[PDB]
Amino acid sequence: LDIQMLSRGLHEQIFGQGGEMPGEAAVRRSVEHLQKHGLWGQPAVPLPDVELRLPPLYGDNLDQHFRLLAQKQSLPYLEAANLLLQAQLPPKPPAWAWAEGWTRYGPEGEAVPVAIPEERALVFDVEVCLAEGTCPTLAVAISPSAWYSWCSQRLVEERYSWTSQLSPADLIPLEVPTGADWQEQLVVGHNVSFDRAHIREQYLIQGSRMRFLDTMSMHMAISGLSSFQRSLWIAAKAISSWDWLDISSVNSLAEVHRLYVGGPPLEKEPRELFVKGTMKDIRENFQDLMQYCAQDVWATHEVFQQQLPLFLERCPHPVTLAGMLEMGVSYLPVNQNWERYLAEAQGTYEELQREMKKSLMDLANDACQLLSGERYKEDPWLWDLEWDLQEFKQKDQEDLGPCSEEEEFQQDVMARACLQKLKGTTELLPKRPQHLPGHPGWYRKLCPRLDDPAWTPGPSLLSLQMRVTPKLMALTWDGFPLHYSERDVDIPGCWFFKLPHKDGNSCNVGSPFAKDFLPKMEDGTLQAGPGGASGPRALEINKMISFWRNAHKRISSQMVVWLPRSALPRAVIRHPDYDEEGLYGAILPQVVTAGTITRRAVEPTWLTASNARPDRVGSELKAMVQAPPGYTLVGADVDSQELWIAAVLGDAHFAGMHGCTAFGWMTLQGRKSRGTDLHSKTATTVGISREHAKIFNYGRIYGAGQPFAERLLMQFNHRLTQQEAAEKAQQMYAATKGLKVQRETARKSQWKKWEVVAERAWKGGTESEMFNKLESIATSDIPRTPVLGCCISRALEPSAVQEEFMTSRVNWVVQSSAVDYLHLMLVAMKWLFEEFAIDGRFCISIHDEVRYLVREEDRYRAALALQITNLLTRCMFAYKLGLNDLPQSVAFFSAVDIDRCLRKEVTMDCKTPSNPTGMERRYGIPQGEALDIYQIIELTK
Amino acid sequence: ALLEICQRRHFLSGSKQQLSRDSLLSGCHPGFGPLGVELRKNLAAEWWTSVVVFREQVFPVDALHHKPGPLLPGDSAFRLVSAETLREILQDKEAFLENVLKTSGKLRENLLHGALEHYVNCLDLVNKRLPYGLAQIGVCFHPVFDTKSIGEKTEASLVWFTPPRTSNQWLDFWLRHRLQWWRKFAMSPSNFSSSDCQDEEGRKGNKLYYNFPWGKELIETLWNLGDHELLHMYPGNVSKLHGRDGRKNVVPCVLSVNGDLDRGMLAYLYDSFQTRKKNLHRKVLKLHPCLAPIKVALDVGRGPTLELRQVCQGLFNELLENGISVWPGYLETMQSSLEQLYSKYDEMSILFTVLVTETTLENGLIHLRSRDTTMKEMMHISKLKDFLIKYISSAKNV
Amino acid sequence: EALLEICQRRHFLSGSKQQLSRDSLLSGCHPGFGPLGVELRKNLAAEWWTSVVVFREQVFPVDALHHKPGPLLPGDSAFRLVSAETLREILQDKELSKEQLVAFLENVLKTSGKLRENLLHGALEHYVNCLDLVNKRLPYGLAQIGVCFHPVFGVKSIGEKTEASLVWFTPPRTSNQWLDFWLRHRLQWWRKFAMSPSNFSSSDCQDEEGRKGNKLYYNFPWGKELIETLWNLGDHELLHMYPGNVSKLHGRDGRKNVVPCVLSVNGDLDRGMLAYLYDSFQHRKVLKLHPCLAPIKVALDVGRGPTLELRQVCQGLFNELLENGISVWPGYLETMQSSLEQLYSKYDEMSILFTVLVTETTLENGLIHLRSRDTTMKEMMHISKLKDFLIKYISSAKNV
DNA sequence: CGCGCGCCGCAGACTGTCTT
DNA sequence: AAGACAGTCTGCGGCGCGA
Repeated sequence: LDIQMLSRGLHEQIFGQGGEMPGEAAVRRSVEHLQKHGLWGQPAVPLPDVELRLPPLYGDNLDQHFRLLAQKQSLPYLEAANLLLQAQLPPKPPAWAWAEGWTRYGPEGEAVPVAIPEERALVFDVEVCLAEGTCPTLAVAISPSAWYSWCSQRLVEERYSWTSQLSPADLIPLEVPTGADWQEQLVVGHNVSFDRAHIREQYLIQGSRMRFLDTMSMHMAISGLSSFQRSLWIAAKAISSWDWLDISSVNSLAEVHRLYVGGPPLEKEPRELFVKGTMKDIRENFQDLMQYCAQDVWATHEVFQQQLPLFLERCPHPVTLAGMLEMGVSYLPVNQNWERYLAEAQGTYEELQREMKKSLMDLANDACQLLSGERYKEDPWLWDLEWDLQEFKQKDQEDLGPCSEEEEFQQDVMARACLQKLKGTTELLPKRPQHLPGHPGWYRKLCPRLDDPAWTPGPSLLSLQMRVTPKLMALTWDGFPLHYSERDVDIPGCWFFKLPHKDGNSCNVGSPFAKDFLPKMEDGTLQAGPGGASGPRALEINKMISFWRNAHKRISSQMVVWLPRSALPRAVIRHPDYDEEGLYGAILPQVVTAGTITRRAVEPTWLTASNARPDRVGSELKAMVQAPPGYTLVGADVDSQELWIAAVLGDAHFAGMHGCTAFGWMTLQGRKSRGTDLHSKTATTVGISREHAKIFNYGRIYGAGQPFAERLLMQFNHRLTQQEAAEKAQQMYAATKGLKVQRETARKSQWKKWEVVAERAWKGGTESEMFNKLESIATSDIPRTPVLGCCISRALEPSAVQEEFMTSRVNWVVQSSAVDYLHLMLVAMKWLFEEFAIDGRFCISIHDEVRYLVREEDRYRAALALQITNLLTRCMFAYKLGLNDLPQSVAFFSAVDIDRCLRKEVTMDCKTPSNPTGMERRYGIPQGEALDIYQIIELTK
Repeated sequence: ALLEICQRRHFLSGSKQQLSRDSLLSGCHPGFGPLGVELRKNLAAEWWTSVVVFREQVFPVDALHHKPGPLLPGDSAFRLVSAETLREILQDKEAFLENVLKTSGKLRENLLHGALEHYVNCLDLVNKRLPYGLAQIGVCFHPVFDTKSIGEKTEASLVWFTPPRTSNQWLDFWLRHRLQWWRKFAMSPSNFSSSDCQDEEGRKGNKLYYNFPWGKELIETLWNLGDHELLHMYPGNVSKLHGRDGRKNVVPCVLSVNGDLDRGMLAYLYDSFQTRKKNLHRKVLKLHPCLAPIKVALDVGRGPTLELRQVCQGLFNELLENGISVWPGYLETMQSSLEQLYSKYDEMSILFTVLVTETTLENGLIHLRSRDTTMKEMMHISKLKDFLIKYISSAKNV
Repeated sequence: EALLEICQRRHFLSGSKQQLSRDSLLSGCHPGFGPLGVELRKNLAAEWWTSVVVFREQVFPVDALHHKPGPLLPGDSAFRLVSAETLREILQDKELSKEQLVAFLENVLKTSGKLRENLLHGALEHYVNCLDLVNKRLPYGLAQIGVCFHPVFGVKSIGEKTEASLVWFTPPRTSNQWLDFWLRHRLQWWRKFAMSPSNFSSSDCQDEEGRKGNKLYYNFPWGKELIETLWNLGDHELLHMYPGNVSKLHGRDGRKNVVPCVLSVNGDLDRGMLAYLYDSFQHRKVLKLHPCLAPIKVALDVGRGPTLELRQVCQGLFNELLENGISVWPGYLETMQSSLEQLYSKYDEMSILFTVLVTETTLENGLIHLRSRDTTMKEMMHISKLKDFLIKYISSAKNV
């Protein structure tokens, strides 16, 4: 209703929080802090007010509301986990069953065929042959009661679909006559998402209310290793600090079991028949492979038993568990266009490589003609190559023929071909014939050996990375004796057996100039022989194909399961855009719910932040995640999640207002116009471009300091060392020299006759810095996150010695806060969809971006729910600190994108193909303020 | 730049010595030499493999070069000599040439018309599955105006009947498949390019060009049609025009992909020929192995031996019956030099030069020279067929 | 009679509205051929090229335009289809409204562009330039397959016939021997693919232009029809094309220069196609075309199993067969599946050598059913052996 | 946040082999 | 027995990605 600004726009008609903490009266510090330089009095034009009837809150308080929601969501799965904890499992069966399908093992190991386990809780493992990839086999599970085994395609020797419809195992009940719960089942596993990918009912478009717990995720939450910590841990099999290795371990199941259980070490098959063995040897080694999988299941069960109490006492808030359970059910819908995308990306890669390779072959073939003079002081580039030929090669009138058939020519040819025996006298009849004796030696090196399975003509081995290719086409500084294999007038390029220098970064000996030499190409100081286009074209092609070269094995090998007509929902088939001849399926991304420190989800293929680019090949991977007919992707990204979470926790540490801190002020308010934004203010102190300030600041929040700043400044502008020293002045935003130093808790720096240390109780800067809260919570008691407190891993705990991982821990604060934000969003979204019967529970999440697969009829409602979530979650953050209020600017998503495919924005993914919209696609509609005209109740406009 | 002289010396072009680029592009040239005919045959075979035989639901169709019934004036800039150009003002001793323009026949200007005429019957051929194709390679006659002439162009035309909804998707599909086909076989694929275009009626399409030394020239055109020509051809009823996209029956959109092979063969000849700092001059037509008219050149080493013809004839038969085209170079005499022979075979785009010498009676290793590399090798008479077959097949693959 | 209905229904011939009678087929005025007829003609032309051009060592391809510019066409001398404005096909003005000319002085005898009625003249026009290619060895020859336009008799219809023409330049002394050699080779080629070679025949005829000539006939059910003609033409045409300068147009035979004698071998590929179709026909209606000539070799089907996976394996087999040059009719992708007997009768009428049926047993052990057109016998065969078996069968049929 | 970690690729000891 | 030829390991350099 009313404007309600406490020095800045705040949301009114809150319907949440209240007037428990009315007024601070401590604004004397915030006004003065905003007053230094300018930064205090800006216009700050108002935002339109939003009137909305939020859904009822059960807890009578925001934190209580979220706790009640999370408890109601995770209660059946928590009690299933507790049933797993108090499990008196009988011993393993003496002999595993050969029968097809699911087999249960009772007392003394009798085998009984069962359609499905019919168990509320299971610890599950699936081992795949991988000779015919994507197909599951040799699965093994345990429940609190008995053991279960699963077999398929090893009993029968028959050609298989290769599409993997019913290849996945069946594990979810039919919802009819379920035990006691209402088919609420938890499946526990190490890398449990891999086992989820092989479940029959997990690919249905409708939810199944089966959830998955990952032992790896709980390990990384309880005792995980950062990148540097992991490297040091592997090296040891952190100067003056080596006691974190006793409480931490790597993510491998063996080391995790050693850490948490510590029994006899786990034994892995050295044959590894599932990784490199064939289907046959897996068939003959059924019992041993079945015994190893069951042992892995046992190890996972013991680890889970040792982990669940530790996880629950280190992450007490139920929101964390509910959010992890929701991340465990990620779902990517795909259609027949996925196969087309794979084929087109592979084809574009193949033809780009073929074009570059054919240019290389043409250059090599043209160079071979210099053998007449042997290139003696003829070619400045090829004068050093080897031009050797092997000792010995291979070591009248008019007449008319009547109707007379003659075989003399054929007999002569056969007799001539019979002379292969004489090659033995020439020593050529050996199994290996001489390889291209006539051609120069380097050309033989470039040419594939004859009779190869993948032989191709010409120097097909050439790939632009060899030292010969620059000798073919790369006229650089002062000619180009490319390689010296070791370390004057005016010499721009020096190769005189000394000075290993070609204007590379720092002083590096080698430089194939496959990258970062493009500005030298456009400058003209680095030109190719054929012309000024060949070298740049090769570099351009390399840029296009590098991403696909790196990621084609991952992308093309994704597990895709295609649903038949029967499995699809009735809404999809009756949609006008339903394709009877089309293929519709899904990919389960196989994410690790808590993959790294900070509990950030990890998946290299999908969760990597990489949108489609105009040049890189195969970069439309995300855009191929397309909703089925009658469905859409409703999603949004959090506006400056990391930057806002950093802005908060600094203002609250300073006072009760949001914009009290200068960094918080510029983050909350201030745009590109004027110097009110953070980037412009940073660039004002020291003259640099706004992009330079952006690159500086993103990284300045995470460590950086003087060395990184000065090195990047040298890289950009190549300034003198005096300005590098003066960058200490630019680092005054971080409050340099705050806290021998001239500033400390006591005002007087000078002291003498001190028996012990004094004025060392607390440390912190005092100049537009938020790092005080991050450093204080980095070195604190057991709970280390302000919002729904989840402790850092025991590896990074500061107990006893420090371990000198301060940068990692201060980064962990913000990043784990972001993960808590994501969990809050997920629990709120689940509650909103369940309460109001919004169809399309499924979801995807990539960093701050979160999307939901929603029925189109409900799409706008889902968008409203999303906006409501963005309110409550942000409000929840403000509630867990002393703010007790939220600004109107950050209260809502800037735009909620309703689309058919997964893209950062609607107008993207041009890429290599001319018409991405030429393929069946329609533009989405980011809503923003429009979607508020509706109401979340099913009865809509 | 002036490789047309090489086309004159080695008969890839027509009989006449004066061959301007305008005549070659327009189709008014006298014809193509035997090597040119073979290059056209190879190009048409590659087009047929890529478009027709491999692609499902695409079938051949033959359209007559002429039309035998009454037709509107068509594309005649001059209204014959009966309506627009009459002798004197009237000069009428006695009629509009005794038939006006009613009974006059017409030379086909495009292959689309015959495909549209065969649409209904060829839809009966399939079980009315709407995604359907009709391909044809044939000669098309166009008027050429000079400051009245007939230009003949060998065009490969594919008429793809598609559901209306998928028309743009199939446009992109064929734009993707035709462009890559032209890119393949090309020594400099960058010279081939594409451009999106819109028709006077707003009907969008694509146009493929090759960058000749003077500029870009059109070699192919893809056009999407809103069943306009199909309905004009068959205005009686729509029910007989219906095909099955799915469970529903709809009138197809017509996608006409029309490429030319003469200017397409002109584009590949210019691509093969190649140009700074080399200081190494060797006139060679580096044609793709799949399009090179003649693969291997057979010769005899000295000629006093006189036992080389027998084995050369046997090798000739072995290679020819296995699908390798061979130049009978063992008949010509009084050459007196092997350098000029190699230069000739290079300019003819001969992949390999096989030479049988007097050292082949024993230890039967024939000499083998390559077009790409001027390097001599020794290879047994056996497995030469296999080596050449592998070479051609692997060039096809990559 | 019934064979024409079979060929139209099975898409060997085009629409039946214009070609009810056989006379339209014998002439070129029929409305073209169906896809199967086009494939059969392509096979016949390829076999002709192999037997006449590739295997022969002195024969070269020649490019002859369909239209003859003839700004100098002779005035009303051999004036067939002489309009060629690209938009007019008047044949001959026997009666004319001669106000200024038949139609106009510029449009008659000046813009003649006579459409080609034979491929001989185009080859002769290329004789001198192609003489350089063979190093002035005069016993060489030229070959071409192309469409030729003829009158058909109120209005004058235009008949198109695809003709295969070999123009053989020979020394005059060996001209008759080469004529007999080419007669024998042409007759053996025509009889090579014939179920009944006795139908194919040869007769000897005389002419004023050429003293020696041979005409090949096929004995159709109604009577004998000409399918190829051999003429031992003199040097008259070559001298007429190049008048007065013998020194340029004479080749060398044993170091002796002589004006070549021209032999014209002209065969009708459309009438040959009809002849072979009639040869193939003979209670069971099957077109037993030669394996090398048959348009489509094998028919691939699915039955008695899961539709999707059988479709995938059939697609894989289809691609494998196409990669090796075996043309296959994709009988799969069809869902009606009326019956196996009706399917076999249909594929017999389309001259398909083998019918391949893929079933669930193919998924179990890889065995597919294979039915033969000739022996009407069914055999179980493995998937991998099918391509090699088909290649061997075609090769064995090629070489008797 | 000073920058390493996987994959990917090139190139050189070195060893073991299979002809000679 | 030795030398030509294969597979190894084992160094150095990019490339996207994360920290």
